[PDB]
Amino acid sequence: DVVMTQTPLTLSVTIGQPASISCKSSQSLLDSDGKTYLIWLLQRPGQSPKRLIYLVSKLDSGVPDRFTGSGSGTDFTLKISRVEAEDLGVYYCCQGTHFPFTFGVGTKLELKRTVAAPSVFIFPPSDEQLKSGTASVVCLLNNFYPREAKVQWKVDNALQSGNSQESVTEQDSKDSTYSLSSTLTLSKADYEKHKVYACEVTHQGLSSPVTKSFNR
Amino acid sequence: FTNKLKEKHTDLG
Amino acid sequence: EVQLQQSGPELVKPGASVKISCKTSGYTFSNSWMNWVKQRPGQGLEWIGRIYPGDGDTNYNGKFKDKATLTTDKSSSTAYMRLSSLTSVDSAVYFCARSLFDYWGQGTTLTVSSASTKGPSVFPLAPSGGTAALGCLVKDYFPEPVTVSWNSGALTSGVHTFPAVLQSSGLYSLSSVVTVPSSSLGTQTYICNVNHKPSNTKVDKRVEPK
Ligand SMILES: [Cl-]
Ligand SMILES: [Cl-]
Repeated sequence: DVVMTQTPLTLSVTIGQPASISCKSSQSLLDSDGKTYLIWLLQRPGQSPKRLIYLVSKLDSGVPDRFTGSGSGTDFTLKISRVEAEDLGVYYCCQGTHFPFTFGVGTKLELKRTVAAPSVFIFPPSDEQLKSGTASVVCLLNNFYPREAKVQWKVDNALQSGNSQESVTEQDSKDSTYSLSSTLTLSKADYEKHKVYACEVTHQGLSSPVTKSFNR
Repeated sequence: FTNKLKEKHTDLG
Repeated sequence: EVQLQQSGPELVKPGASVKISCKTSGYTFSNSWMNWVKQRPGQGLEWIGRIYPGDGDTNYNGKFKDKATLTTDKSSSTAYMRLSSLTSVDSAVYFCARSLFDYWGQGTTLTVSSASTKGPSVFPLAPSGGTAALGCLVKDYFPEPVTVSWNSGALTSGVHTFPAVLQSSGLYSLSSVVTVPSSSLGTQTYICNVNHKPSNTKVDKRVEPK
């Protein structure tokens, strides 16, 4: 099969700055009919791929002028003259000259931006969940950058350990931030056995850690 | 737009 | 406009077969190749094969020749792919894609497993100071995927739907949150719409302050 080798694998770039992705095929993509069946695709998270460039250099309808493609033979480049926030995702080259058609491994384009401290929100377990026999206490860190943060739980001033799990969103296509959810899991009995639940948040944008809490 | 002529790849015109 | 609309998610047992559909509109179905593509973390995007609906000509990737069969129904402008002798390595998202991959379907999630479907438990996340947040917890379901919207999709500003996370004990969970002006609390309608098609679980949960 024709191997499609993309570089780089990750592209970290600041808004308004140029960027480029290269693709190497193990066989020339020039077909006997004179065309070079090389395309570029973009896939955002949980969405289908979308074609951006075809036949090396032709732009699909609605694709911004900031995108150009070039190359010949085995070596091709996708160029973005200025990255906007909505360009984030995974870019793939793909060839349809040789059977089987093949794709590159993908290049993730992520965006750099200024530090943004998280807004923090705490949620107690719903009466519905408690009535159902278990308890989840949730802390939300919203619209922050960079992705790294620390979340610590306290229950009646007892610092917790080994009973929380965090999940992070993909980077936001408008403001390039992230959001994070932390779920503290206790049995219903352990939850009703205590009073004060608090989540303490440390982040590079906070001079001092931020605590949100509720009394059961 | 499509082309009834079958070609190696379609919808490139 | 060109539209490729795929059939819904599937849970199937090892050794079984499944047939996925791709219903097309907006162009003359007979005059465009239709490709099928597999996406698996790990394996990336893989081309399965293609069919020309005008005469049924097929090209297969040798890797999938003993696994996949491509057919079309011209009368309904629909393309089909049957996958047989299924194993866990066939768990993936499958896409139909037209011509030189110029238009794509929305994908079909296939899970190959001996497990039964389990619908999610949907719980509100309600507040107990300019901005407030609310959400829903979508807990302990199997298999993927679930879809979540707010107010049937009419509310999108401030919405964050977190990725599904596979838990150590075999089930998935996710959450969706919305940040809103604190004034909107207790006065505006917030309904989280959860659909888990494999278990035929649809939930519309109104989220209110406690
Ligand atoms: Cl998109
Ligand atoms: Cl369909």
